[PDB]
Amino acid sequence: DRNTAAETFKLFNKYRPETAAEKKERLTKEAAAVAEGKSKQDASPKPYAVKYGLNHVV
Amino acid sequence: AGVKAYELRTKSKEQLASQLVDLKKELAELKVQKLSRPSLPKIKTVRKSIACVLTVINEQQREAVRQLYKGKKYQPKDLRAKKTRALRRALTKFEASQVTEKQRKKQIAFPQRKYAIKA
Amino acid sequence: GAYKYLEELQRKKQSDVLRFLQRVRVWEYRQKNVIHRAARPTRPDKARRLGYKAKQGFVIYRVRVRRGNRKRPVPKGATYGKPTNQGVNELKYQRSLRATAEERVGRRAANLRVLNSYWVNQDSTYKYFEVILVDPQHKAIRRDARYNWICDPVHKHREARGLTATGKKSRGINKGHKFNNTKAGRRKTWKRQNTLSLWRYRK
Amino acid sequence: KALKVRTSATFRLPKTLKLARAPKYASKAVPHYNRLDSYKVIEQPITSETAMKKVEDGNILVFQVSMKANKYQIKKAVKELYEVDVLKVNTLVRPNGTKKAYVRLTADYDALDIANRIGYI
Amino acid sequence: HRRQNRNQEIFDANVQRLKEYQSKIIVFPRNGKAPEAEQVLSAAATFP
RNA sequence: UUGACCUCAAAUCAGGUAGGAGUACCCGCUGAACUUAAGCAUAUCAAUAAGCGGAGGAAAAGAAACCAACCGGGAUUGCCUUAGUAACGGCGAGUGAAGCGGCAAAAGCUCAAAUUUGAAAUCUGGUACCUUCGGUGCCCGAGUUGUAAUUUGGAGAGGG
RNA sequence: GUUCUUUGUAAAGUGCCUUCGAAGAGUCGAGUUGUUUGGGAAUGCAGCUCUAAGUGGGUGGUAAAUUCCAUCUAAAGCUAA
Repeated sequence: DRNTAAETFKLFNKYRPETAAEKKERLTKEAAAVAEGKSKQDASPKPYAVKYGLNHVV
Repeated sequence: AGVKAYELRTKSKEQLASQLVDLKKELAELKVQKLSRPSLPKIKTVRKSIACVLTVINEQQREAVRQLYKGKKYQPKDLRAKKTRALRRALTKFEASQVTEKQRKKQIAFPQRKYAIKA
Repeated sequence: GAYKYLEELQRKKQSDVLRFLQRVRVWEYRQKNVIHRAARPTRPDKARRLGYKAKQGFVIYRVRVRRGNRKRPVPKGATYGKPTNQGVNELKYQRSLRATAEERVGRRAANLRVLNSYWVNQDSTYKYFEVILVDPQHKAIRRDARYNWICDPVHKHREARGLTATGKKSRGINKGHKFNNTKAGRRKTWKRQNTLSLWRYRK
Repeated sequence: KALKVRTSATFRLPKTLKLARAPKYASKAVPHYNRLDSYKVIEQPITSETAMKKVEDGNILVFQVSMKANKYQIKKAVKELYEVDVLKVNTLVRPNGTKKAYVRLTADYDALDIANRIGYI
Repeated sequence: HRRQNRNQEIFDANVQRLKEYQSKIIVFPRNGKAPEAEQVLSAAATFP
């Protein structure tokens, strides 16, 4: 239904995979975390975004 | 002896262009008097002078064209070296020498060693 | 692991689910040209295992090959020979329709190289195939040395010389005593075994 | 949910934009020099006995012109070298592999003093 | 990589054929030096 | 009305490629008859010559859905032998191969089918620079209907 | 042989225990027709019809049924002498 589809994608809008804009900006801090804290890829918060790929979702 | 080869190399671009009409006119004069008497071997020695000046213009004019395209790709086709059709096609040395990730890892890890028998 | 499903599902060609698609597909292909651009591989599982990589440079064409036998081009049926080879209408040709599919497609686009082919559909009059081709002059295939061999000049018009999967099968080159007439080339083995080798010193 | 009205019963390609040319390099680098200049058109005047007597009466000059040249390219090359205008040009192909051209200058000049000043008379 | 062994004395001969071989060869280090070793043209000739 | 997806197109759009020639060797397709049978219809000539498509300095084949049954061997190719042999054949004329053995040369391998999913890490193109058969920076695009890494069966993958 | 980087917290190989281990479909194969083969109740190929399987499939070249054994993995691809 129109209502269900709108509600479904509205939840999707709150969970988006990272684009090149944020993908570039993190690696500065991630390298900074590597340079300063030497963190094992745990400085950034856990991802909760939607998934993609037919061979992946299956 | 007509004209020489390297003397007019130092000549400017405009001066060489005016040199043709100087040679070109006197050819029109040598034709006029060649019919008058059945001997004129001097026409050959300077008809090879008009060709020499024409050749020097091109070698100087192509150099300026070539210098314009230095540094950048996609130079004019005739400036590109001829080779043969097959050599111009196929793989460049970078393309042929490229190796995949997995095979390269094997190569450094396990090269072919040298050995012999002494005892 | 979403590729094991398309394989096994496609193996049940006579199933009711497939029977609906094939009748729809055959109509779609018929209304198009004999040879045309296949924008997307209809069988990603088959192409992926045949060497196709869904990346920049690979293109697909769809071809309809006429179905039947090879009637001799002799005029009015006359053969002008012994009463042995007097038959015209009942000769079967020596290469599969798959080989002709590559020939008619690999010749239309000479700038490409034929990699493989597979069966997609068929009907009473035609046999449909989709041919996977590679471009060796594209910089993507020029690099990525996994597929550099297609750029070598020795692979020029592979299907014309029967070097593809169907080519190696149509001429029957395989290991085993079942293949002795054609094991290293039918003509080469004949010439090697039918010849007089005379040494300097006649033993 | 809307369809454009179609006055015609046939379909045609809409006229798209024909993009211009913008090559990354010149076609043949330096352009070729003038293949037929004012001087290669006129190679050598004809000095035969029958041609010579046409100079004095009709004021007509005779040259062994280039084959590729035409009366448009003859009427201009001669007037740039000898600074004389041309009333008309008549041109025939000689049976020996060359081309002949009769150039009749206007009445303001005569060919006698023009033929000898270039050398042939 | 496509043949299997089913005899002990054939396995013993091949195992003995490798132990003796490794003790009669020198492997040139990757670092350097490794002077000339007067190569032998045939390997099977030295081991009949 | 606006903005995306898929398919089909247009240009003297940017960059490329193919046609022909030679064919002596090589890869296939197609393909006779004279002749032999002291006639002639199967047969032989011949899976030849002519005709057609396709490449290289070599081509092809090539790491077994192999040969063997032996105390088994072990990619392919070529020579001697097997062998005028098994077998085929109006069982007539005629045709007629392979294993093993010795030698020459010796070389291996690679994909698909596995979620990297706390990271599309992949690629072309354009632009700018340069220690310019290439590398770096930036930006439109291909791409998850799948691109890199990881394994291809001799194995190998996930954990300790 | 001499030379400047040391590319790297990156990559590769070895023992032990457990759990898995994906491997190619109008294809394999069968009938029939034609051709070829030395291939003989069918050597290979091709056309049409039928058309799968998983401790499965092919082969073990006189057919067939029942029951064992040996052998390798097809229907994808590259490679000099």
